Amino acid sequence: AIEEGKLVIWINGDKGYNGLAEVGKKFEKDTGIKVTVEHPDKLEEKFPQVAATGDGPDIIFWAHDRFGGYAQSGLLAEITPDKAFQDKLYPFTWDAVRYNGKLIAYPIAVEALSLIYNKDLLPNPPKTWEEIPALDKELKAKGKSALMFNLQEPYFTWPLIAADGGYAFKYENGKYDIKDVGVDNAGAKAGLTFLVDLIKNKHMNADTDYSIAEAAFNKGETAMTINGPWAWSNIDTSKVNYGVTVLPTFKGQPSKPFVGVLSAGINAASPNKELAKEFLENYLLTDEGLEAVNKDKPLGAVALKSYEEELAKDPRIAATMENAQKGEIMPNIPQMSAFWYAVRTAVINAASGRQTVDEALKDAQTRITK
Ligand SMILES: O=C[C@H](O)[C@@H](O)[C@H](O[C@H]1O[C@H](CO)[C@@H](O[C@H]2O[C@H](CO)[C@@H](O)[C@H](O)[C@H]2O)[C@H](O)[C@H]1O)[C@H](O)CO
Repeated sequence: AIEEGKLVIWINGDKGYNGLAEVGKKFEKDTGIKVTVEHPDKLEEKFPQVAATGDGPDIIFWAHDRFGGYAQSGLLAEITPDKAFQDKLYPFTWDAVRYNGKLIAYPIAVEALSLIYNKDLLPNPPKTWEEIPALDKELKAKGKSALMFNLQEPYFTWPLIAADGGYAFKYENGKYDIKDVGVDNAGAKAGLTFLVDLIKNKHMNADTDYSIAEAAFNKGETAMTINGPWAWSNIDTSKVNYGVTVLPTFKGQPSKPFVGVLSAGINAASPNKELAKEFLENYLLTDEGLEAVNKDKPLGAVALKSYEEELAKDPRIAATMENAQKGEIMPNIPQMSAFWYAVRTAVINAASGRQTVDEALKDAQTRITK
């Protein structure tokens, strides 16, 4: 319940939290504030729980998509970036953390899923989704696999679902229409259908999750996987000669990944607000600060223009920018949690066989717009 001296930070496990701790030091030994960093479980679901009682971390990291609900629940502080600072970050990243005009977080990095392939097995990576089933038929005969990604989190299948048409919330004259949802239109159904078909034709397993797929690929068992910049660290460690490129098209439409902006929001019940502003504005959001977290686990494209300039040389980041470009930037409205819940079940249910695509996506549309 508060700290009055020190900064407690919270950031997901697949993020470079040990590097964040690095930055905490250069900030402590420079000012004298002891910065503790944590990677609790389901922090996105727990931060609001604790922050309600007036506890939790001083700073919480998470993709902007959850920040509108937090802001609504009154758990976040309005940040004070002057006209000068904001100039350092891309204007569209500031739009990501803007809840009703107000700014409720500092954009850290822009994330987008990309197609990671095994250069030795697949020197010529598939360009259409449609050519994957025949590709797996050939590979299955070599003991190998064509593709494997986490089906347990909708974020991973959304690119295919959005490709020929699906969408979360329609953007109208200035706002997102919470009643106009596209989880059950013709394109949403086609996309998921194609995925259900892959499974039914045994070119994929409906149980695959993050662990399983990171293993299949890093061990050299599957020719491809779909993951984020944060996944490159464990791959470099395996040494697998991989490539990061544009996701496959579907029905000729590029895959459309939901774009996330890693962000640092200040707890509303924190007494160290000025510290958080200082830590984030002058230490983290520097070239050195971000570079300290990127060395641990890649952030992907960063909000900081000065550091992104040094990062866009990397083809993995070039590929990240191209997929983000072809995808839509996520909404931050409180409804995004209802959306993700509903769509998670639909995809999970549809994949196992518990519901038909039609039944799944229909139930989601109903739950979401209820
Ligand atoms: O801010 C960073 C995230 O917390 C990140 O460290 C985690 O990993 C990534 O993968 C997530 C999905 O596994 C993305 O979550 C997004 O989608 C899910 C539904 O699939 C939704 O619940 C989240 O609100 C939404 O952000 C992350 O954006 C991405 O960074 C994340 O903690 C893992 O759940």
